[PDB]
Amino acid sequence: SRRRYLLYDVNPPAGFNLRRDVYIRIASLLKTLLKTEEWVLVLPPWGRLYHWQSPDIHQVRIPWSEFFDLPSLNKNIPVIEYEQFIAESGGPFIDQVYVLQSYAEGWKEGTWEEKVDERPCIDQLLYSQDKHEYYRGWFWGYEETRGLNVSCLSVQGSASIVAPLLLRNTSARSVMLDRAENLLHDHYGGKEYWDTRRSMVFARHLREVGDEFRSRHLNSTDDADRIPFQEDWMKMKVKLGSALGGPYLGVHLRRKDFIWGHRQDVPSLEGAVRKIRSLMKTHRLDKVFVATDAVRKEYEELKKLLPEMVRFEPTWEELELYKDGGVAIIDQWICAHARFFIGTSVSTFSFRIHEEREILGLDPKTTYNRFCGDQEKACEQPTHWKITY
Ligand SMILES: C[C@@H]1O[C@H](OP(=O)(O)OP(=O)(O)OC[C@H]2O[C@@H](n3cnc4c(=O)[nH]c(N)nc43)[C@H](O)[C@@H]2O)[C@@H](O)[C@H](O)[C@@H]1O
Ligand SMILES: *[C@@H]1O[C@H](CO)[C@@H](O)[C@H](O)[C@H]1NC(C)=O
Ligand SMILES: [Cl-]
Repeated sequence: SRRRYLLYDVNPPAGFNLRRDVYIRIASLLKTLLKTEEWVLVLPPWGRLYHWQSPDIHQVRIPWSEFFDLPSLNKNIPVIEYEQFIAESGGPFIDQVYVLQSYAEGWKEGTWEEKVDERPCIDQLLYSQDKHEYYRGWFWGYEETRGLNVSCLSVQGSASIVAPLLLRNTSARSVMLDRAENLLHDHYGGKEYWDTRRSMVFARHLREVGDEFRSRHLNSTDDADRIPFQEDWMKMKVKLGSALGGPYLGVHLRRKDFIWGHRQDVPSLEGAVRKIRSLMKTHRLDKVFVATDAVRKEYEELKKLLPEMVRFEPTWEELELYKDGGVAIIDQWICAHARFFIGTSVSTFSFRIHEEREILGLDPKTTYNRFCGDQEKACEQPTHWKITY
């Protein structure tokens, strides 16, 4: 009716945890759009073109309902699930699809300017026309989706750089931004940002599972970890470093990249196990929870070196249920609540955890921490980004 719809997709290789960063980026834009007209973000169904990236078992068209808490998300910006977008608008039709791309001419130095232009497609377009002239595409796996018009947009700055073009230069009821990761954060550590990031609260069902785990195998519960909780994410502001954590060390070992001949910033199993023990003994920690994507061969090895290790291993049913990002989220949630945490270099999984601990109020010194390559000389820890309420 009175309102315009915003949709987006990201490059196919993008991970679950990155797609989450991009959502914040789009939020940033929408907010800016809402200052002028009536808009609503349409949540892109989870599940991915390269379906062999995820084990799952071929899981697709998953609604955000399964991962986050929608009412929570909505307190930040007006947001709706895709299946409902089809409900509201007549069919699964999109008026305009813009594919985002860099600038053909690239840039010399000095040439940095925020800007966006209609441009010829740098890369071969993936949308094909049907016998009816509609544009068929991947469309988050929704096979019947048809788009009305497709163009490319060269683009440079933050996400909101796009807003005017959408407001003035187009009439479309619904607009989709493909290759959205091309867009940058408006102002990253910003207060606008943190609003969005805090808005994404895990699906209740998921946290309950992690809380189950913490209570059972970790001797950890919210009260004993000195972390008061509040359902309304807005009503929860926390003096920094008040939250204690569970009597356990949280660790996230990101290993499936390693088939790379060499990477300076990831540790050997022995080398990492040494850090673990050093940490356990230092902070007087009893148990250690591990979130890891490791191969069975490597996990068996870890379990040898670290019998005291605890891991969350989902049953088939459990995974078919919570999907990949569901288990992913559980794994994160648990790490977030550990008294002290160490993650893997430049792993956007670990990044999300940093963000969670920073929301719970855990002292930063126990948050931003990373395993070092056995021989890597300059080993720079992750940057502390403080919440702004
Ligand atoms: C190298 C590139 O890195 C890019 O992200 P990259 O920084 O790895 O960082 P992540 O986004 O963590 O990539 C690992 C992905 O696999 C799953 N994953 C990784 N670690 C864990 C874990 O400990 N537990 C669970 N449940 N799941 C895990 C999760 O879905 C996560 O998004 C990727 O998007 C590209 O596909 C590519 O792989
Ligand atoms: C959009 O409209 C404005 C104002 O009418 C015009 O000046 C500008 O050239 C248009 N921009 C694009 C990218 O078409
Ligand atoms: Cl995904």
